[PDB]
Amino acid sequence: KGPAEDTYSTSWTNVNYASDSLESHNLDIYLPKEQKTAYKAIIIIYGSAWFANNAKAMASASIGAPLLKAGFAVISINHRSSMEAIWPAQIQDVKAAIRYVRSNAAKYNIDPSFIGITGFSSGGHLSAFAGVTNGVKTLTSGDLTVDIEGSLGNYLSTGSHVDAVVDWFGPVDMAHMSNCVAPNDASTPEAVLIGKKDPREEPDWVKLISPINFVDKDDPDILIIHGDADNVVPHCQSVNLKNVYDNAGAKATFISVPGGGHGPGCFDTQYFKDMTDFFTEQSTK
Ligand SMILES: *S(=O)(=O)c1ccc(CCN)cc1
Repeated sequence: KGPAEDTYSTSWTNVNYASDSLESHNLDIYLPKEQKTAYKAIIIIYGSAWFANNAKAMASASIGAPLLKAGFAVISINHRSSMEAIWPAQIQDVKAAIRYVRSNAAKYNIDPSFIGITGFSSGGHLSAFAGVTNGVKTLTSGDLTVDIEGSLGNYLSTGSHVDAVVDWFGPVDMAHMSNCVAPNDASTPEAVLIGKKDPREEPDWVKLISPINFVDKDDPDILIIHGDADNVVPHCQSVNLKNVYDNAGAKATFISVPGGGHGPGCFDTQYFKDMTDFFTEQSTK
């Protein structure tokens, strides 16, 4: 459970970041084995089609070790299930976790001058969504307004911005999920996220769950990694995100994994190195 014991010198597990009693608002913190005065931080988020509220250990086991070996503190967070709270609960959870880490950095030997964020599938969606809403309190489409920043926890005065994003095959363009050209029907995970409505009938909801719509020239840099044989979230999603970053004047690096699946082929030394090199380069810029 979690990252290999020899990858970290210090661990805090099941730290609640929302000042409540919900496991969906817990996180785990790991500091690298290589001891140092303070550590730049990476927040990681599991994928689960937004359904899981307790899988932070899976994320740590999946991509925690390379980050620790690269010298970063790793914070793996839970978020609430789409089945217990609809959008924007999940991004409000992420924002609250970010505020908790930034505010409490000193207590955990964390250097708050760099906080990156990364996740796979729905965790990549949440990571990208944080990276397109630095400094953004609310978003509106038509008559619908969602509170992105939220009011969860006891660190509301702390900033919730992230400095860099790594998006592992995240669903980010739900207007173009079905056959890469249309919204999915009410049977699908994004339908649950928006309250079990039919995405094909809810253009405002679909816009407000899709971070591709809010990319701006001033966004933090992003690294996008997607397998060209992903049979769960289509490659077109990351192609589209890169095109939007390119056309918005923002900075995106897109790495396509040949033969890569929804994880398989992607979680290997080469692309872990791409992620840790990216975060390391960003940590200095
Ligand atoms: S990812 O594994 O978290 C993921 C998988 C499947 C979906 C459904 C999109 N129609 C979303 C995210």
